[PDB]
Amino acid sequence: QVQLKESGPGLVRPSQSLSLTCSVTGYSITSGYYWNWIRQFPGNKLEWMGYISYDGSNNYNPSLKGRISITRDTSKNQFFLKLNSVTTDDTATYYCARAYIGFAYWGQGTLVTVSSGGGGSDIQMTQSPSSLSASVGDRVTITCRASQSVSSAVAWYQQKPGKAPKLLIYSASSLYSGVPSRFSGSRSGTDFTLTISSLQPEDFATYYCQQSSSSLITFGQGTKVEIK
Amino acid sequence: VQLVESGGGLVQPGGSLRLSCAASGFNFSSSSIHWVRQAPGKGLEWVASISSSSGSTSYADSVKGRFTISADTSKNTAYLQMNSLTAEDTAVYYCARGYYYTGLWYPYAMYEFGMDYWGQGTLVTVSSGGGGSDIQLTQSTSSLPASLGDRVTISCRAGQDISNHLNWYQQKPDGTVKLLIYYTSRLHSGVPSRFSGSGSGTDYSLTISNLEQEDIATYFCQQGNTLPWTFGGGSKLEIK
Amino acid sequence: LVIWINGDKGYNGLAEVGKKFEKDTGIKVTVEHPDKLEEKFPQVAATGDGPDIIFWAHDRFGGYAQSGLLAEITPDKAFQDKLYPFTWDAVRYNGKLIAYPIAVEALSLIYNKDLLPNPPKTWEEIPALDKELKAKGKSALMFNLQEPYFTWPLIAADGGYAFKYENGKYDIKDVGVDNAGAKAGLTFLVDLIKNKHMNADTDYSIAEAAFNKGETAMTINGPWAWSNIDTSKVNYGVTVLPTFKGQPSKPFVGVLSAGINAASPNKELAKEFLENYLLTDEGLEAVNKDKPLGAVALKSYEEELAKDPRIAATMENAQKGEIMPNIPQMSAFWYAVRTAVINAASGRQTVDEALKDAQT
Repeated sequence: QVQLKESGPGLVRPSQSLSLTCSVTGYSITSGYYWNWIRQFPGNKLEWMGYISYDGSNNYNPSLKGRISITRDTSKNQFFLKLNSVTTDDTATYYCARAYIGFAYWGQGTLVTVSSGGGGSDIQMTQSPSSLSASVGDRVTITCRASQSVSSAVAWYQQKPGKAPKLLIYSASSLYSGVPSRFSGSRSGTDFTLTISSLQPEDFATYYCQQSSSSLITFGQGTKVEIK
Repeated sequence: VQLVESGGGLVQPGGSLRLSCAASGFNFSSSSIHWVRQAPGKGLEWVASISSSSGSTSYADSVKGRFTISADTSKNTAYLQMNSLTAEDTAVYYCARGYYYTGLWYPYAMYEFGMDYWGQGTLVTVSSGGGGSDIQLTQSTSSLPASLGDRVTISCRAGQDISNHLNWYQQKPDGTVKLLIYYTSRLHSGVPSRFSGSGSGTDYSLTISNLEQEDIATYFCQQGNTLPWTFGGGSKLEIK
Repeated sequence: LVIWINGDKGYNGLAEVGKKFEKDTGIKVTVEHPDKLEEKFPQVAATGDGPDIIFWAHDRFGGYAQSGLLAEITPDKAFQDKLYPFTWDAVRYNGKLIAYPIAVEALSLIYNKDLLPNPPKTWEEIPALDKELKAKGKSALMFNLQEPYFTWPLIAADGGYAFKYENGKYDIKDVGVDNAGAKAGLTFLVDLIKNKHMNADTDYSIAEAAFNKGETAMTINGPWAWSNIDTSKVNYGVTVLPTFKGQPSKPFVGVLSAGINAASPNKELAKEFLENYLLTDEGLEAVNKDKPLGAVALKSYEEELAKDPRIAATMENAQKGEIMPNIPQMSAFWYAVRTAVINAASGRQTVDEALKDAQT
């Protein structure tokens, strides 16, 4: 009976193409059924990516249309995944599977990692907390940790819904002209803190850190400060 | 000082689009122009930049090879050419001026960097497409440790009616995946009778009549009612 | 010949000199301006690759020289006389010449001619000038106080220095940060803050915005800033920095220099290109017409460019300034002096305590 087996490189660089092969034995991919690719992200979530059917027709997940191709070689009884312009988000265990009602037969899965070289240019900002309940008059503290040293090339921005972000702080601790003095910033090694000394009703917003040490500028994930 | 984006609109997956950013009120020739985007309900993502004085360009890894940023100093305008667009590229695209000066001493770093001026943004929508949208599946009790003879029940709730097209999978620690139940209650070949499934409409359930050691695993539900097929988040079984 | 020069320089002008060289000698010259050039160079040169000639600010070449990536150059004493003598000190490492000086850059006094048609010759005049201008809703002087590169011209005026330079080398243990001259200069600067003539928080963007909007009569800045002033339509001039205790301000000097890859097999060709094609009136003009070089090390062509008084000011402040040392210990100098000025100007430490801690 049917067996499926994935093969291909286990490491791909960001912006390159990820290519995987599923070798099917015991049943011809031209006889019937749908021949699928499915991936499992590091946090265990599963995503159906697409299929090629027994007649060569395709159907792809809308989240991937435009950069995914599933093809086949009927003479080798193999079908293929090609995922273009990958990012670290495509780090996952890739499975092939035969389906009709459900995915009744699965390959064993193969881990593909997407990761830059990438050295001093490769800097993340980890912002916390993601969300903060606060009251008028509270002291609010938002932190951001750089994945490696960024010197003091850190800026903080405020964004309200439907509007462009506004600059608050630059060079970690310099208040941008016209910004109220209740806003301040500070640095401790790789830790950056934005402080609102006494929160005001116009301060409910999302705040973002940003590093410009690498020419690959990056933002933190943002902190939403939320009213009752 | 102001920045005006244009060029946004609705585009087919895999299509192309060219954005412009018309600037005024500052010396364009000595500035840097940055494109920053924001996908619906998500955070700011820096995408590309160009230095007018040096001509140097930089790109986020997420757009490298697909986007090209350029600038015509005489028109005081910057451009972002975007290719091979997918749903991951849907977003409001902002252009911003990066203010800074460059150190005159090694290592010639940037100082006082800030995106002090921003445009209003231009919306780029990649259509879907013509596919369906995700039906959400929510599992529980995810990760509830029981004892080695207990009856155990895992539940799945779909965000809309899926007409009993609900399947259950078992994933072992080694990553191996097996189909257990399909079409709500039908046992796949080889699966022990101590597994059963129930439900209809939006609410479904998987029950193990008596837990054995080989049942230690993560269990997933999956709807086959509409494309794209979607999974639940998984429920891990542990032993007490 | 493969040549590397930064993208903000007149690299198409440089390629025209390369075309004349090819026309007279048959040798092709290819000019490239890769990103992060100054970082790529030591990586490919250690292989034995990279360009034959690299153009960069002189202070970077000390690292390349320590790694043995730059050839010792052999200009005649007749050729050396064609350039301002002080520029040859910028391209020396362990006493050896390792690059040709091209251009010269230094801070100057920039002033608003509508507010201040006759700018002060001495730092000591500025307090009374500020009182006058404050009464008109203006200020006398605003410049970047956060980075020691900008405050050093005043601190060094009366005797401070970073590292003692003698013969062709730096005594990395003869540091002039806490002598009486540097104490005098920082004291005068801190007093300017205590007397509210300047603000300890003033940085580059704050001073630039105030000068270019006409709110302050003077700033201190380099040639890289002029074109934003041109845009702002402030009627400005550029002049020699004020003296302190009768001594000229001593801004750090950067010298755009041309070094020859130690692994080049074309060293005699690179020498001919630089000495007889680039470092001529016609060569420097071709580069300058593409993107201005500022003040140049070649006496004959600088005399022509200095018909622009802004460029004459740049060269005059540079001749009076301190060549930026090309040694790795400058990095400790920047961090230490930066803290010293912040602490002295905020009041956390006395001038004496702050400079003494930095010297250590």
